[PDB]
Amino acid sequence: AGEEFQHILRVLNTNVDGKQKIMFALTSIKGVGRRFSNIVCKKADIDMNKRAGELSAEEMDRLMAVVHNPRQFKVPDWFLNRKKDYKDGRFSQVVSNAVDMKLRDDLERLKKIRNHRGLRHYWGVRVRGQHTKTTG
Amino acid sequence: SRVCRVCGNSHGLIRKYGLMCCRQCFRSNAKDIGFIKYR
Amino acid sequence: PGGDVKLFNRWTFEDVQVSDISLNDYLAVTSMKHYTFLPHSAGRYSAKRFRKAQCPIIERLTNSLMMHGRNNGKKIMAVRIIKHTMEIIHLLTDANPIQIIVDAIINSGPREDATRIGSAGVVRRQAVDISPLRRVNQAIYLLTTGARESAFRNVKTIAECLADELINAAKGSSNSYAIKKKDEIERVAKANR
Amino acid sequence: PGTVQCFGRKKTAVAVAYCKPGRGLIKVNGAPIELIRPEMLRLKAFEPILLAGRSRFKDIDMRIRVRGGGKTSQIYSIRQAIAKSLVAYYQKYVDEAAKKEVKEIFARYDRTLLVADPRRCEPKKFGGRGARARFQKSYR
Amino acid sequence: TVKDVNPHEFVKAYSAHLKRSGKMELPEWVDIVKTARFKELPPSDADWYYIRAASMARKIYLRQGIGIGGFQKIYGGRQRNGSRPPHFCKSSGAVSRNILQELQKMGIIDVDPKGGRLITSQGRRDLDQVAGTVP
Amino acid sequence: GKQKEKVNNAVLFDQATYDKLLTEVPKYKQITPSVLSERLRINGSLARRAIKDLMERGLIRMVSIHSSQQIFTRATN
Amino acid sequence: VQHRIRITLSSKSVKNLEKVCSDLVKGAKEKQLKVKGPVRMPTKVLNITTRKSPCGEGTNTWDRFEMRVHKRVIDLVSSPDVVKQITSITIEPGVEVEVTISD
Amino acid sequence: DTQVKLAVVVKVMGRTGSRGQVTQVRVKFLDDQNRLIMRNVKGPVREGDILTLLESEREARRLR
RNA sequence: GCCGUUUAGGCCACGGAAGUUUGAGGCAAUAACAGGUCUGUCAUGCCCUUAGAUGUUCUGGGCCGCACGCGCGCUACACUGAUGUAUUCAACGAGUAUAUAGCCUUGGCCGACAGGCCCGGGUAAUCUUGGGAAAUUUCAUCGUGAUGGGGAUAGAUCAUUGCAAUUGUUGGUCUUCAACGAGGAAUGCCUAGUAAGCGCGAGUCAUCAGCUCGCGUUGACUACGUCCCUGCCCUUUGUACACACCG
Ligand SMILES: [Mg+2]
Ligand SMILES: [Mg+2]
Ligand SMILES: [Mg+2]
Ligand SMILES: [Mg+2]
Ligand SMILES: [Mg+2]
Ligand SMILES: [Mg+2]
Ligand SMILES: [Mg+2]
Ligand SMILES: [Mg+2]
Ligand SMILES: [Mg+2]
Ligand SMILES: [Mg+2]
Ligand SMILES: [Mg+2]
Ligand SMILES: [Mg+2]
Ligand SMILES: [Mg+2]
Ligand SMILES: [Zn+2]
Repeated sequence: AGEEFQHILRVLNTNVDGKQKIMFALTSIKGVGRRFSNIVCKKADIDMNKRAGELSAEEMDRLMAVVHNPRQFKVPDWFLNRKKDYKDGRFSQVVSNAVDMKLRDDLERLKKIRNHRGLRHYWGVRVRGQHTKTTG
Repeated sequence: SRVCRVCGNSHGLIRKYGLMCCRQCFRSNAKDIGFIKYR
Repeated sequence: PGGDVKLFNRWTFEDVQVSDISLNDYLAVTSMKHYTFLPHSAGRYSAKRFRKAQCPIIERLTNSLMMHGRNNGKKIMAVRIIKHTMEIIHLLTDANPIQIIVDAIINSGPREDATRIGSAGVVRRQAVDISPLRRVNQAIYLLTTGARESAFRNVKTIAECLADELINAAKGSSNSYAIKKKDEIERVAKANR
Repeated sequence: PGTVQCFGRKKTAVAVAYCKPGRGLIKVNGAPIELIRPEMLRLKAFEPILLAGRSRFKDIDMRIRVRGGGKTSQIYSIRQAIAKSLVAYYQKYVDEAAKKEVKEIFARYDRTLLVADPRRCEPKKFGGRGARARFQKSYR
Repeated sequence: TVKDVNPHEFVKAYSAHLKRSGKMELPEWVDIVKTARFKELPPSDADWYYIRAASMARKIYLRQGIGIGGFQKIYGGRQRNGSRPPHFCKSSGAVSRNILQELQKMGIIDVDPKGGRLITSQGRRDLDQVAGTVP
Repeated sequence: GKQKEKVNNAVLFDQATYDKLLTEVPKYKQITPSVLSERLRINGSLARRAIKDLMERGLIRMVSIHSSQQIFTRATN
Repeated sequence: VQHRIRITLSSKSVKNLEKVCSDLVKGAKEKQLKVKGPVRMPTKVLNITTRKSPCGEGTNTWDRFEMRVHKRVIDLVSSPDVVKQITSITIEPGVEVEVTISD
Repeated sequence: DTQVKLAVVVKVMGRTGSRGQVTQVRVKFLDDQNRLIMRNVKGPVREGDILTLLESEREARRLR
């Protein structure tokens, strides 16, 4: 019985639905998919047959550590999503609101570049070589 | 850089079994080679 | 009729009585020829007219469960639904589940319909009788569709949607898809007499 | 000398039921018949046995090797292999008129425990991607 | 023995056996891997690694001469490609190769001449002994 | 039936389905199934699919397992 | 003295090939040789489907060409000259003989 | 108040209707095995089948 | 056996593997169409041009461009399900000296996947491959929620093909999580191993298959009829039509 049960968790400014199951509540963060949500739970060593509003405050602390600090919990280089960045060169796993930035930051580069893929975004038409007669 | 051994056409070519015939010159020579249209 | 052979090896075919002698000829249940271990037989039914009247009825029910594309031909899945369904029927009624289905076939088959016939040179829909074999075919059709529609986007299982359907239909309550579809057909046909 | 090798067929599933004069064994590629793996279509494999009896098999053993077909076709195959193999053994080793009883048990239940289905996969023809189905037609 | 017992319920028994049959080594990549290109999530079960072993310790028992390029097929499956039609997909060989490595070190299977992986003389014993220990 | 949304509301693990209600919900037709209970009670599944085991270890009913997660229930006796 | 000499026969013709095949068998049976044949091999069927039109117009219609190929094998326990002493009869038009010395 | 009366198809006459969807039959009332009247059946129907009839007065005409 | 000029033939029934010509295909008349094809053919009349070329050859770009309308399709809108285990059943075809292993590629090892390095087998009922196919079948997890349905879009990186990947060739990994709640008026294909579901092989092919041609796997509902709509054949009839009622 979850006598203190929480209905929302607010993790990383994302209003995590606590009545979901952990691995499927953490995915609500912009940058955490189902795969990466799973592995975070493993390395933090938290039982999965749990609803996140039943989960304890200390356990959320460990989850947030390994997501802000994945490279120190032996998370292999290939789960991360900013692999071989262009600004610093580091291997980072971007999270909720930093995703919204770096996307434009990539866009901002190519727009200043005069890149085809930049001016393609600038015009709004499809970017990846898909045909554009009668689709979209 | 693969054409029909009969006419030198670049399209509709049949490399299967190493005929290197176009789909039309083959049809013109099909029975002679020995491809019987049993069905 | 003689023979102690039972469906899935649990349910007796003797002590099932089909009341309405009208379609007693096409409920392939009562005679000992129709008893079968499984509602799955690869019999060459449909080969001739009226031959599918000889198909054991629990198979005819089963055949109709496989519809809407993503179920076509998946007969092991369909039969497995039937087993769970009759588990539930005897679970809820503690009577012969064979009796329930054949009573659910008999109560939910329209006896009349409207067809566009033309007398004197002008056509319109007019009221007509229904042959027993299309009546059985129709009784099966209504039940399976009603169970199908309810199970869709429902946590409830199809095996148990089917089971509620048959129990309500065999009772005759105005609670089944089959029952309400039956009576609207009769009421239309009655009006256009 | 009791030894019979009688087969049964469905679409492509071919089953060959070699027999010896044993006690009760029935094994499909070495595995017990009680274990074949449609567990809904298990009565179909068991169907000859509950028709005649375990008693009828009290002096024979069965090794029913299968190849080809699918899952369902094989169960309809082993059915004939078991059913046919019995009467061929009875025809050759027990009595000719003690198998007339056996046959009419099998035949009054289902006619396809002795004689196969000739039905096969009708060839595909062009102008469509099926035996009968044709590509969808458009006028405007 | 092996064939008189359910190929499912038995492997539960043999999956509980490679737990408590002493122990072995275990990768420091075990808990992340999806075991195939086409999988969506890694195996749900924590003690899946021994179940994959137990399931694949019967393969060599009931066959002979299986390499890694064939063991990939045995556990592969359908692959849904989203928009484009689905196909068959061959699973991963790192998982399959290593299961062999462990049971090699443990005397259930060995490398096989004429190519492949072949069962041991005494490994056949336990796969038949634990087989006897099933209902 | 917010019956996986309800799995931690303290009423449940206090008593809600420890005979607080599920005496009755089989007794509608006396052994009504694990899934009829799953919807004849407006609450659905997986608070139930955990307790389908829970009442079984408590020795109040006997149960089944199979393909579609069909599961059954019985009242008494 | 007594070797393993295999004669391999291929052709496009059922009737024509069994003319040669049986003659070789009856050729050496008249010498009471150890003649182990004929082992009859799965018929190969080369195939081409081509569109009937030269312009891709009209109801698209396909013709399935094909070729049957038949594969026959004879074993002779004999010598490299006894094999050639026999296999000198008139080989009928087109039939392929490729006798080699087996293991 | 009509009482559902049973009859038996003694014989089959034709296939009437615009699309032919109506087999016309002659029926035999079981209460009185003397009343041979025409009725119009939908669905496959042979002699020896038994038709449920709500009304009976509704009688089909020749080639109806 | 009943029906019938009791002829030709029809319906049925025991038997039988089989009783729609047993099933499905191949071939297929006369007369035509100003049907398509001069861009398959050093098949081809006439005309145009023929060295500053409408000839050939090379570099690069385009055929793929996007307000929009249309056609064949793929994937779905979920629990008769998704995922993750375990379990395991086909058939048709295919392997050009392919160069110093090389097209199909087994087995060993490295590698999370991708992909490598190694020893090799096969010009093939011999090796690949008896092609260990998928749906399916089990056992759990999910629980009516645009949800874990669905996978468009896009960001970062890695590997393979090739002389070259940019207007992402493609295959991976993480992340992003759109429309879509069964689709209005209309309209297609289909009658038993058929429709529908599932996957496989071959053509193209250095790489690319949402295509086409074949293959097998599970496997029905319905009908055994009619001329109502759309058309076809024969006869009778009317015509002021003959490029023929689109007259
Ligand atoms: Mg449901
Ligand atoms: Mg699909
Ligand atoms: Mg014909
Ligand atoms: Mg031309
Ligand atoms: Mg184009
Ligand atoms: Mg087309
Ligand atoms: Mg998914
Ligand atoms: Mg699955
Ligand atoms: Mg391809
Ligand atoms: Mg017709
Ligand atoms: Mg006039
Ligand atoms: Mg004129
Ligand atoms: Mg006009
Ligand atoms: Zn040519």
